[PDB]
This record gives sequence, C-alpha cells and structure tokens, in this order.
Amino acid sequence: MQIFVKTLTGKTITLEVEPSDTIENVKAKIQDKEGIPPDQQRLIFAGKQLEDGRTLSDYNIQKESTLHLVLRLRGG
Repeated sequence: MQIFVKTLTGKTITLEVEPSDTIENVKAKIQDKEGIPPDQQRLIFAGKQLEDGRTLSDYNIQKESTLHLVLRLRGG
C-alpha cells in the first residue's frame, strides 16, 4: 500500500510500503530513491517519530497517510 512522504521544503515523495513490515522497510525505499542514510533519516507522523522495529499497523499508519521527512544532524 502507498503513503506519502514530504520533505522539509515540501517535495512529496510518493512511497510504497507493506503494513506488517517495519519502519526500516520504509526507510530503505527512501534510501534507494533519494539517498539519505537511515540514521540521518527521521520520519515524523503527526508529532511522533516512528520507531524502527515496529510496524505501520502499530502506529496505525494506513493507505494514503502523510509522513514528514526531516533530518537528524547532531543537535536537536
């Protein structure tokens, strides 16, 4: 099933995913596509960061849901 990932500035990256697979599986597509490594990738649904080793069903992320892609540098 597909979701939507939005970058900082506001490019939308349409992205396909499997709901009982993990956030790591989401990140490996983003990492193929754009090329940000998964430590530097930070995916925000709403105002929670999604944990790595959990599924999309855990968070309750579904078809045609918007995730926001911002980065991880050093400070925060």
